[PDB]
Amino acid sequence: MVPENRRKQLAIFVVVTYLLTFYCVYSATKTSVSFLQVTLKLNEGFNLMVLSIFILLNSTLLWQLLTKLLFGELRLIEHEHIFERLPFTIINTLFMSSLFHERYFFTVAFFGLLLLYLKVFHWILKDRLEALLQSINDSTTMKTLIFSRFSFNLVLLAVVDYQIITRCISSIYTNQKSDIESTSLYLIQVMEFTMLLIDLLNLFLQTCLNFWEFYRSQQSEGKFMYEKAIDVFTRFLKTALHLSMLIPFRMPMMLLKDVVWDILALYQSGTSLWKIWRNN
Amino acid sequence: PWPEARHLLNTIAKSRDPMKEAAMEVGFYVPMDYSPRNEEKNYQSIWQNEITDSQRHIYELLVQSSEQFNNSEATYTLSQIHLWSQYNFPHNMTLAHKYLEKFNDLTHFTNHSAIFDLAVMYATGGCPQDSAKALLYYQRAAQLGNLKAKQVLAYKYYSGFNVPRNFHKSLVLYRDIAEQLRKSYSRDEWDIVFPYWESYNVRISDFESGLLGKGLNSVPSSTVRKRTTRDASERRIIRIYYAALNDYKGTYSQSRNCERAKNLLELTYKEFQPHVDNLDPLQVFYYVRCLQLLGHMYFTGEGSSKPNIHMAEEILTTSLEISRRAQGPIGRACIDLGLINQYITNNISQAISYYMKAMKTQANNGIVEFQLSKLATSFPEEKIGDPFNLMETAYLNGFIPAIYEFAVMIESGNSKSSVENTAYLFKTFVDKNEAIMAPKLRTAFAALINDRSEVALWAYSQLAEQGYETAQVSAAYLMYQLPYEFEDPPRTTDQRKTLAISYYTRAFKQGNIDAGVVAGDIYFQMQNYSKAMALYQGAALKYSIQAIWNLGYMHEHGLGVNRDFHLAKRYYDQVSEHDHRFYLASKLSVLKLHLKSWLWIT
Repeated sequence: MVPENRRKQLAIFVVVTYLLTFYCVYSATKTSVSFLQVTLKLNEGFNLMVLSIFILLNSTLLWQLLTKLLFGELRLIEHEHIFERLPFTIINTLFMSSLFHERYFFTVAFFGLLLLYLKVFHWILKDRLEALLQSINDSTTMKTLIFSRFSFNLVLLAVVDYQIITRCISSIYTNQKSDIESTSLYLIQVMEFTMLLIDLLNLFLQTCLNFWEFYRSQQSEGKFMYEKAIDVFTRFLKTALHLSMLIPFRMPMMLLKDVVWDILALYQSGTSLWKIWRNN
Repeated sequence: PWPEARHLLNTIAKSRDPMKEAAMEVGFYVPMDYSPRNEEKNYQSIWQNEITDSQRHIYELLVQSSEQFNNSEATYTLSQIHLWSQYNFPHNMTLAHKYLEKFNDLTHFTNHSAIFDLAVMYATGGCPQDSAKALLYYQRAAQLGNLKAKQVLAYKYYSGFNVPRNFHKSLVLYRDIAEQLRKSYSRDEWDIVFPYWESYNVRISDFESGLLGKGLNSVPSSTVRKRTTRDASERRIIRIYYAALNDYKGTYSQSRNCERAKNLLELTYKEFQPHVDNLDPLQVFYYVRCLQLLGHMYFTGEGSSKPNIHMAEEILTTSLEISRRAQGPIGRACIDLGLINQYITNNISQAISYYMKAMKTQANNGIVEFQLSKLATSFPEEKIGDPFNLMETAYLNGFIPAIYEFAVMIESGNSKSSVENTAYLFKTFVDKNEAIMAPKLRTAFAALINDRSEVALWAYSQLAEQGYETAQVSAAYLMYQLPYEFEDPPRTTDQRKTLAISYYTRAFKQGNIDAGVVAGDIYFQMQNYSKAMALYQGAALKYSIQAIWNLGYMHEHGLGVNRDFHLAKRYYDQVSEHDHRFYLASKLSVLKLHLKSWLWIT
């Protein structure tokens, strides 16, 4: 998590950034006439980078507080997991960013940071569900309101990504311009957020599976079979969407990476299918 | 005592112009506000500490002579001293008025220079302003035969300022002045080569940031010439050519010095001619350019006693020979050769060939088409273009005598011979000769770069009335500037601002845009809110960014129009649509708009 020296380093960082931004703003103000000119002066390189640093700091702090509100506190296992998983995804997102140049500099970063936060949320959600399953308490039946809390988390993230993808499809449809690269950018956003939605769907069907299991076990084949069936189903949906979207664009790298790891996941799915045949 | 006065004054060298003395071997400070008490105390300190005793004696003798006897020639001289701040004496605008009034009382409206100056001082209200007396004085000084007075009256009749609009009177006056100016030139200066007078027609406050902010103003900067510019073997010819150029067409801080250029060119030519064949890759360009410049300097005769026609012809044909291989430029060389063999020698067909080779070049301004049209008029069997078309292209390009010749031609025959176009042509000529009607720009700049600021404001106020837009906006800038943000506004008197507003407004109506925005800001500070939006809209119709954004800001507040947030968002989306770099500010302003709207909570 946060070592003591890291915490004091972060406090120093915050105060340095605040002081720098205040000084830059006051400087660009006192040497200008009207709002337009001080705007054109803030957009200058050094002040631009300083303001972007400020924006990043405030966004990370906002997301930290949003997490503290939503998921309370994280268990150490979750933190180990996320600390381990971050770098590969960060590199992949930077690679998505490097696809478009100065033209799409800022909006891509907007959507990328949004995707990063949503992926972190999805992962901590999956880990919290797995904790709930281990920590099941059979003193009471799994009341409608406990599943209601968990499904409140689920539907929160669900309506978030759904609003995003629907608004992006609407933006694509209304923008039949010569700016085709914007359509491709929006298609990347669709791929990412729809992947997140399919992951949420997978989790939803698995938790309904466990709910019906608890239902029948309290009221009145191996579950492994159905869990792996849903696994194959969702991975197949992933592969289908990835093909149907990235083949039109003919992407040099995202296409190859995605489909290679997808065919490796299909290798795993065939092995699980043989497990099913043994369990048939 | 006046003979002794003149004999003493003979030794002081009235005014030093650093633009000229700096040619043997930066910028200036402008003030922000003004206060008469501080100025008179500065005047007292200057008289108490600086002046030398001989100057004390001289000034006392001048006062005694111009007071005791009606000398009528010490009054004028002392008025000029106190007005143009010459002979190291300081500036007074009230005592110069007193003495010019006494002189005018003496010489019973026979001297028109003093009448012109008095009309200016009565129209600008420096000393209240009264337009009728100034107009009477303008008429009177026009009768006596002054050019600038006729010009200011013609302009005042042409723009509609202070009198109703009228085009025929302006046409008549402009024709009169154009005729006099045409007759003030010789035959050689008109036909062969036009004299080269350094123009100071720039507007001040373009050496600084600019007007209404840098990177924000619409009209492009007008500073045509300021120190043009662009390892041991190569760079030597570059440096030598650029020194030659920067000492041929003098700059603003340092005027021209031609003898140095002549010496340098002849030296480098005599030194480089033996082994030119080794400079193929790039240096032949700059060498032949220097060669052509020196040939032109010989043909005209500047920096020397008299022209050397035959040597110039040999030098130019050698330049053209060297240019044939390595495909160098041929502009100035062909132009000058054509000018020579058409008048100096009597072989015309060669001049025709030269010109026809020179028409499509970049270096010509108007000379080619001018000579072609004149010859076609003299020899109709040449089959060379159309006279009207040639003179038209010439006028369009920017050559001075072609303007007048085209005006005469279009007045001689319909060809859309309305009054507006003809008035515009004649005004363009009268304004653009600039060598007789606007000599005071040099004096103004000189007095301005030696810390005497008020006299520069006076010269620029005098040149404003004639219609020299740049002088208008310059006097305006010296009277009121735009204050930096979160800072107290200037403390100038009311008359200063009410005159700066008129100068800004006339500068705007003349064609400039930024003056509209700045006058709108003057009114906004003056708390009018009524006549501001007028100028703001008048400039917004010409696509000014700050104008539009400020009109939005004006709308969305309670001032003027009442809180119409919709039109505010409309104008902000407009300013975001037209130009790009104002994206962030437009978006942030719409965001403030939304925040105001929601804070709906109440």
